[PDB]
Amino acid sequence: HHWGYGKHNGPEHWHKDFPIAKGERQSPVDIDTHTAKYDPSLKPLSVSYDQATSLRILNNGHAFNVEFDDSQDKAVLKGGPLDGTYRLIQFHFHWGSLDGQGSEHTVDKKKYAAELHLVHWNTKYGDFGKAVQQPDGLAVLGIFLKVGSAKPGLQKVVDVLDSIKTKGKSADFTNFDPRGLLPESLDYWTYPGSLTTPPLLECVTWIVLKEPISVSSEQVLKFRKLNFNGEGEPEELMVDNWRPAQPLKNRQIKASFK
Ligand SMILES: NS(=O)(=O)c1cccs1
Ligand SMILES: [Zn+2]
Repeated sequence: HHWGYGKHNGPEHWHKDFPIAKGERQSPVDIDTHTAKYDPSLKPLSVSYDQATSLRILNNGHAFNVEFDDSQDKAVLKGGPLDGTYRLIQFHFHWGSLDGQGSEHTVDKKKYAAELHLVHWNTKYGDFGKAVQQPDGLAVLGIFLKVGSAKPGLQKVVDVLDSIKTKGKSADFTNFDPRGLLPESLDYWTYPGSLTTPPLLECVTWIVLKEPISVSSEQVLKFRKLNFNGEGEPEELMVDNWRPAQPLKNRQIKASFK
């Protein structure tokens, strides 16, 4: 009996426990590509993932997270609109019950089948828990997934899902290279926003890549076999774990490309 994505506890209800849900810098948003402002002052992204150390994969009851060792500068994101160095701590996905929905951000109202979030925190704040309390604390790289050809670099994640089917299950997940999840181009949009699940803190610089990656129908089908529930509880399939677009309010979306 807490927040989730059901009819009785889903995104429309969250504001009752987390009033920041109606705040001024909430995410996700629709990216209107014609009113995004090209900003020549924006730098290319620098993704340095060569020394990434993955540790574990966890079903936390609303998604599955692949967690990384963030006790040193092993996998970091720099450049773009960021000042300073952000360390990778985990990635996860949001996805739908059908191929025509699943992403959190939309592009000219278009929904993708899923959205990948690579979550990084600003090393100047020392730990992730301190970082989420700051307006420049996190940087999340958002990558859209469309259904088409399979993504070979995603298959190791798909094959382990049977082992973490229910809430609270975890499995060792070492030597996974997140470089296999990136598109060819690193062109992006960026805007200031928030976590898209409770506690909905307004601490995120969003960097959303223009180029989607393709995954196969069989790959995304396997995401839809996970459960929101714990073992021994009534089965509820983990699907549609996305928050709908929020008002842009007083914000400008910037593009790194024209
Ligand atoms: N979905 S997200 O990337 O904004 C997020 C929620 C909690 C930690 S990171
Ligand atoms: Zn997310």
